[PDB]
Amino acid sequence: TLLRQGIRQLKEKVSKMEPEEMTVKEKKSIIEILKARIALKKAFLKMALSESNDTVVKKEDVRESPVDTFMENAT
Amino acid sequence: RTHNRQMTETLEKYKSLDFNMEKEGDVIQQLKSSIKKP
Amino acid sequence: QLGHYIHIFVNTQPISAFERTLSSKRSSCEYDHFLLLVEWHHDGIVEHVPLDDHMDAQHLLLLITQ
Repeated sequence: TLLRQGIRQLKEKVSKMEPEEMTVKEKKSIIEILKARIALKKAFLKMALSESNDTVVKKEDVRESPVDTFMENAT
Repeated sequence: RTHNRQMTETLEKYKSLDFNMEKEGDVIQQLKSSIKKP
Repeated sequence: QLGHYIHIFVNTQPISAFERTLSSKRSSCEYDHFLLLVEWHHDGIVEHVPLDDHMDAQHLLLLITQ
């Protein structure tokens, strides 16, 4: 959510080789502070990631195969 | 009288060809009707 | 050698990876549960080496000495 594109919006905000960047980054870090708590909202972990999710989708891919078998026998 | 036609049709329904297995013929065909599918 | 020892135990380790991805079928939720611990001490490794019958009291000791 906000953690995603918030990085995208903070990312372009860097400007000038001069150390004025902090004046921008102070606006960033506060959001990041919120992110530190926004991340708390997302303190969950069901599935790991890939490839386990891919294994799930493939698991249905075999599990959807019978549907074109016995159901065909129904017809 | 109730059991009759009901048993017949239910054989003809999802079972359709209940003889389709043909005993041993229903062995590898169970893959041919399924594992062969792609 | 200035000792060294193995322990072996049954254990229970549920995992989510099957808990929801499976079931709803001929697929058990909880078993639950059973395993075969094989500790490999005085190494700090405590590695859980695979077991697969046939297995004997010897072969463990052999792999371990290896």
